[PDB]
Amino acid sequence: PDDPAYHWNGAELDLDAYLARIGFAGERAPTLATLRELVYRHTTAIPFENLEAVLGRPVRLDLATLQDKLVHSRRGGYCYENAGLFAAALERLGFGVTGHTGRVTMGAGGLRPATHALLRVTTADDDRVWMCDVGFGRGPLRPYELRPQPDEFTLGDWRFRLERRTGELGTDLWVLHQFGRDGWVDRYTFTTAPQYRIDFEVGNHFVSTSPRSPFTTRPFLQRFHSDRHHVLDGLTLITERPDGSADIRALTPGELPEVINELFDIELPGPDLDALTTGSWLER
Repeated sequence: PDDPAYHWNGAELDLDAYLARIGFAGERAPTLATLRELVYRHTTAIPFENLEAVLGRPVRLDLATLQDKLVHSRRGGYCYENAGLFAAALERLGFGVTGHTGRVTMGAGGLRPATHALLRVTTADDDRVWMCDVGFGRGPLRPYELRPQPDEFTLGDWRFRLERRTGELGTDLWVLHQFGRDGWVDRYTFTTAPQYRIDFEVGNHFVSTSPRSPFTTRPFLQRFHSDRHHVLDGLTLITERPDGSADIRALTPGELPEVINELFDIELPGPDLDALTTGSWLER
């Protein structure tokens, strides 16, 4: 269709502020070479955080906010915020962009909400379909092709496995597998149902404002590097490496400010740190 509703408001994006912020430096065309760099720069530049939600504040997905927060401030965002911005840039550069939603599982069971923004991308070189997961917080730092890949492959130095299953009604059910702290594991699952900004707003309104949601409770920060992955899960600080190994640290509230600035490149006003430092969340 052509209604702007089916696209990603690329116009409203300050392409240059953005590309400058993630450190892009390649040719400005819709080539696989560019996509492979866009994904890498973004995933390794932008911090991951749910701080607004923890501070009782709303999370907006309009490009205005997304740009003042992720491009002009020392703040990050989660899946929707990240994917929303990335989609705008992709579109701008002449890429083929269509959305999908996945259900994070991370080894768990049951059926979790489909609230994880994913991007199905097409370049100008050929008909291959690329999946861009730029908002998970742990890469992949390169897009992965949308085709069956049961055998361990590597995006950067991180090991994965793309699996194609069948869900109810003979529908496609994809499963991306990542290797980490607890060995192999299913990160999430997703369908190929066309998704749009309106669908992200629903998903975003749930993830950010629902009690049923963990994201609204305590701090959850990730910072992703090509060779390491930092994670703050409450007062537990984790650093993971591509070979699966890792180490942790049990932090104290007073230690949060520094870790958050140095390790997560997130800067907050005092009232917020103060608020963070003494949030009722710690009691849990």
